[PDB]
Order: sequence, then structure tokens, then C-alpha cells
Amino acid sequence: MGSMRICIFMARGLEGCGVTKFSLEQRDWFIKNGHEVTLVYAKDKSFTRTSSHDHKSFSIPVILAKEYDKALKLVNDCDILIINSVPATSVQEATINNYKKLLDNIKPSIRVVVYQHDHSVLSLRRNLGLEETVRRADVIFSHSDNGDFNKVLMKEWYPEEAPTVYNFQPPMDIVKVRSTYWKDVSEINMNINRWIGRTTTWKGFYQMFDFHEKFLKPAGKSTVMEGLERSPAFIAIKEKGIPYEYYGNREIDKMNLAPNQPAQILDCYINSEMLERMSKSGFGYQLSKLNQKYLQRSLEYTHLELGACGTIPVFWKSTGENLKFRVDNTPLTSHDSGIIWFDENDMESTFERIKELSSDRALYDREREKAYEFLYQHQDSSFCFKEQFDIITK
DNA sequence: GATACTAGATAG
Ligand SMILES: O=c1ccn([C@@H]2O[C@H](COP(=O)(O)OP(=O)(O)O[C@H]3O[C@H](CO)[C@@H](O)[C@H](O)[C@H]3O)[C@@H](O)[C@H]2O)c(=O)[nH]1
Repeated sequence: MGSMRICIFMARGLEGCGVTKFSLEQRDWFIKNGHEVTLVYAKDKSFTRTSSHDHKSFSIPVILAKEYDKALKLVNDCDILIINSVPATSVQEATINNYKKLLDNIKPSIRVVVYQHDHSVLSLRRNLGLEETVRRADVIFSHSDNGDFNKVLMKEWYPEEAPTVYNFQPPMDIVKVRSTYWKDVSEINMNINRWIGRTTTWKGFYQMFDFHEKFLKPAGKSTVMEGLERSPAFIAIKEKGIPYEYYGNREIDKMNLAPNQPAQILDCYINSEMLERMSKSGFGYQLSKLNQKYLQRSLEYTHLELGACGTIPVFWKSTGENLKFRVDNTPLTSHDSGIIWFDENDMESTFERIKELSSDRALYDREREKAYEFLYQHQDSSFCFKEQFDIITK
């Protein structure tokens, strides 16, 4: 019921993945709804995927370790301070020290909002100041009431009344993407299967490799996996002697899209570039197989980008089973969504589906629309940020 | 003790 000043703060730094995407998507919504916004991030630690999204023209970097004043001056110039990430466990005494001093000098007329974007305790543990950050917050959000942040970490800090933790969904303006990359069914290459994600076990990269060597490759299809970095978690792909063809983001045009080829792995990607390639690929894959406890209503940005750019979304079954439609709590697998639920113990019925859609384009374009409208209903900004804006205000 | 989950050093 009035225009406010917002400061989005990422103390971990600008990593270029989910948290960075949420902030940018948060900034756009606030701006579109009449509010002034400033996006601030700590550059004490740097990241590879720092340019995946375009923020360079408006984001404001700051070195907490040696710019406390500018930092304090920025975080105090708003009505709502939203912290999406906290210093990592490797920043250096000065950084985590000044960040803690910042939380002690945020004027009284500022409502501090804290979003916890991680899932597993293992990730939650690599945070510094997360406890102080949470106690200073006037509002807290998490991906699941039954996730680790809620059931374990909030138990360690509040064994005199524990703050409420509201649930949220990482929203995105789906229409902007569609209206920008969607293509006519004729421009799509039904033989290019494109997987996107990062090198982490719950991201289902293994099953994509398996699915390619056993179904797509043998059938003349081509597979591209975008976003795999040789993180330590990559050693396992070495031990498992899994066939592949790595490509740096510079030599993308030397990638071989012909049949009878191993999984073509792309290092890391620029988000707008990936969407363009995806909007012209027959099927996009996002096999996140997170566990029941961590799943409530939150789909991931990689999930939403697939629906939004005009491809046929191929997600992990269990995921769509545990998650619930935002409109009526019903499982995502209970709707005629057009989505193709991936079954690990039945990759043949999955492949068969892809084959059908691969033959007649009428049904294909009939399934996109249903998938798009379904993902729109479930997680577009228009709805989700308004839900959060209301919890933050009242 | 089995098992998920979590880019860096350095030279051009
Ligand atoms: O090299 C890359 C890799 C990813 N992306 C993009 O980065 C975002 C990644 O977000 P998401 O798909 O959510 O994956 P995570 O990086 O795992 O995001 C984390 O943060 C999100 C915000 O809440 C949560 O939804 C996730 O579960 C959590 O893992 C997407 O827009 C991707 O298109 C790029 O542009 N380039």
C-alpha cells in the first residue's frame, strides 16, 4: 500500500547460480511494482560463473573485509533489507567480522528479511554468520518446513521461542522468457536432447549419461549436457570411466551435434545463450532428484527455464510426485502437464514418449503449451513474489 | 564404515 526502498544483499558474493538468479528476479519484480532497488554483493570471494546472468550494469560490489563504511552506508539506505546469502566458510577473519558488525548496525527503521536458499545440511554448514543473520531477521523463508534448515539448524539455535519460518518458491517472470525465446515448432531439432545443471549428485547427471548410452545414442539422437564443471565431485566421472567430450564455453561451435557421439559436455554457460540453444532443442532435461523432506512447492530455475523457452520438459518423476502445485496442494504428477516424468527404473517408457512427440509436431506443440501454462500457474513472479511481499509486510 | 553431498593451482 505504498512504495518502499529495497536493498538486496548477497554476502556470499555473486555466484551466478540460483541465489543470483533469485535476486535478479527479485529486483525486477520490485522495480516493476513501483519500488526502488539496489542490489549489493560482497566481492571478498570470487566465482567462475559470475557472468552467467547480466547484472554488471546495476549490481554494486563491495569488499566487506576493507570497506565496512560503504557497506554500512548501503545496507542502511532502504526500508527493507533482504539478505540472500552469507559469507562462506573461507572468507578470512576480516570479512566475517565486518559482516557481523554490519548486522549490529542496521538502523531500527529497517525490516530485515532473510531467505535461506540451500537444502542439505552439508551446504548449510559452510556458512558463516547464518546464526546471527537469522536472529537479526524480522522475517525468514526456506524451501521446506521439513527441510534441514528448519528441523535441524533451527533446533540448534532455539532449543526462548523460535521465529516462524515461512515457505517460499524461487519465482521467475516466465512470460518474459517465453515472449523472448519461444520458437515455431518447425525451428526445433527433435534429435537434440539438452540437459542443464551443475556437477552435484542430486542434479541427476549420472542418469542422463546412462539414458544416452542406452537409448538416445543407440537411436541416433545427440546429447548435450550444459553446466558441468570439473568440481571435486567430478572425480567420480573419472573413476567410472564414463564416455564424454568436454568443451570450454569458448569452443561451443566445435561441439559435434551429429549422431553416434558421446555426451557433449559444456563447461558453464551464459544463461541467455543457453535459453536460445534450448528453445531450438527437442527436449530439455533437468533430473534433480532431491529428497521428500527438502521438497514442498519449490521447483528450480532450470525447471522453469525449460518450460518457458518452448521445449518439452523432462523432469525426474519422484520430484514431481513430492512437490505440490501452488494452486491446490496436489502433486505435480497429477496434472496433464505435458511434462515428461523421467523414470529411472523404466527409461524405455520415457524414451517411447520422446519418440511419439518426436514424430508428429501437432501433439508436440500441444504439450509445450500445457507445460508452459502449468509452470506459469505454479511459479511465475506475478504470484509468488506477491505472496512473499505480503508475508514481509503484514 | 558405506554413502550422499560439496573448483583450484598456475602459467600464458
Ligand atoms: O553455468 C550455468 C549454470 C546455471 N545457470 C543458471 O543459474 C540458475 C541456477 O538455478 P537453479 O536451477 O535453481 O540451480 P542451483 O544453482 O542449484 O540453485 C540453488 O538456488 C535456487 C534458488 O532458491 C534453488 O531453487 C536451488 O534448489 C538451489 O540449489 C538457472 O537460472 C540456470 O539457468 C547459468 O546461467 N549458467
